Amino acid sequence: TTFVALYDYESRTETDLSFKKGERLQIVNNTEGDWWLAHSLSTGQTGYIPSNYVAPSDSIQAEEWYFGKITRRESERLLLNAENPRGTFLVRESETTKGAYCLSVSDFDNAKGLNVKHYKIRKLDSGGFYITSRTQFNSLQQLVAYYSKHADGLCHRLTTVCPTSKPQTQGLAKDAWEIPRESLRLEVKLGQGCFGEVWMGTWNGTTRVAIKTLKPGTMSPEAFLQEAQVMKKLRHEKLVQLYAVVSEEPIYIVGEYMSKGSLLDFLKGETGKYLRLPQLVDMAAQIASGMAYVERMNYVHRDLRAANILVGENLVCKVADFGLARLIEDNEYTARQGAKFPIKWTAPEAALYGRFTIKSDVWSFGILLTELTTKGRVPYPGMVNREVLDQVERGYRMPCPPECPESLHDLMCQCWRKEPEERPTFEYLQAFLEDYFTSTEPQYQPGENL
Ligand SMILES: O=P(O)(O)OP(=O)(O)OC[C@H]1O[C@@H](n2cnc3c(NCc4ccccc4)ncnc32)[C@H](O)[C@@H]1O
Repeated sequence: TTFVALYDYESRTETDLSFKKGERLQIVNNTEGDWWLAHSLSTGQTGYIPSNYVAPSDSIQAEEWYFGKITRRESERLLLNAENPRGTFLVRESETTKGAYCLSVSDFDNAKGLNVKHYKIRKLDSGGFYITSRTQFNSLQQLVAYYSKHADGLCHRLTTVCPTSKPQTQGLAKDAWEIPRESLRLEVKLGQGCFGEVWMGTWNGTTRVAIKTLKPGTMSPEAFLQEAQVMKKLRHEKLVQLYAVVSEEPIYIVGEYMSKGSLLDFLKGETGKYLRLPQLVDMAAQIASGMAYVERMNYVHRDLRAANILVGENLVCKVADFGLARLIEDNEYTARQGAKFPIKWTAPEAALYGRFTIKSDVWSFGILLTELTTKGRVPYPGMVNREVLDQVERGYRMPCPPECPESLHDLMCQCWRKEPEERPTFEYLQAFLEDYFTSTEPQYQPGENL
């Protein structure tokens, strides 16, 4: 019945409970969602703890080299990290077959370079596990530990577990949502948006958080609080998580600190100098993927653009500032006008009829796509805002960009089809981008290579 600490965890409040990886915890009250009241067996202290920080004793989730339900694409992301010596591996669930697992390993080919081989693990009726018929085990752990000593036909011996970062605790603490202003100390100014400022800071003198400040009058607090309610329900691997908020003006928005900055910025300068088509595409698919969930959630971003796409380690992309624009009270902006409204990204029907839907966002993504293929080049190069709606209204569209493959320009076009619902879905854009270069995310090794 005991739980085991997958990671360490510092005490943030007067009411939570610190611990070390490996530390056993009695889950003495599971009657919550993201924070469990627990009691430490070693120390014996009692307090709240972040659920995604533990797993059951003897469970598979207890295993540090088990990644759960991650996509092959994602793990490959992780594994391919340069610092990872050959043989860095992980064990996740196969998506192709329900129940089966997959052992992914980094390898190096003198003639192919670094890469990751995948080996499906089949579990027999018996209950056995095995990659190859001539060697099965009773637990993934016996399998793993085995290949940890002997390669045995695998592309290489499983040297090192795949290193990952402490994950995000949903929220700063239990019930924590509308936190006192004084609990945030703004440290570093990170950017100056049109309606506010964004700072790297600390909540309760322990946590690394990102805070957004909004100039007063910007938006109705009550409305904000209401919208925040909705936002707060959107959890996605490719969406910048929301943590807590300061409702009274100057309203504050406290979320995940993304080191690598805005994808726009990053796209230009040296950061995006050795950026190749294959990497750009990936960023796009990550974005699609995020937008895909907004779509399934039946939500609307209303301000999608490179500038609202943040970067993370391993070239990870997360969508930000979703919603907020719909709360902007600035007159001109409400009328989709003025020097502060991102018109060049706005779908016509949205500029003209304020009809903001997912389909308008698909338009936006289209533009964003060109940003990707042109190192953050402001779109509609030869047009000042004022004449853009006009032009696009009449059917004008940015031609295929320099060095952008036509297929991507055609994607773009599909995103700009005058008819909102002729424009493709994110679920689609996600699939399309996810397999450009003859790689449908399939192909696992056979068995004994030797
Ligand atoms: O809308 P624009 O003007 O592009 O500018 P902002 O609304 O400030 O957002 C993007 C700019 O601010 C910085 N920035 C924004 N967010 C972050 C961030 N974490 C996400 C987050 C922060 C605050 C509240 C919830 C989530 N980590 C690091 N830098 C960030 C960027 O460098 C960019 O210049």
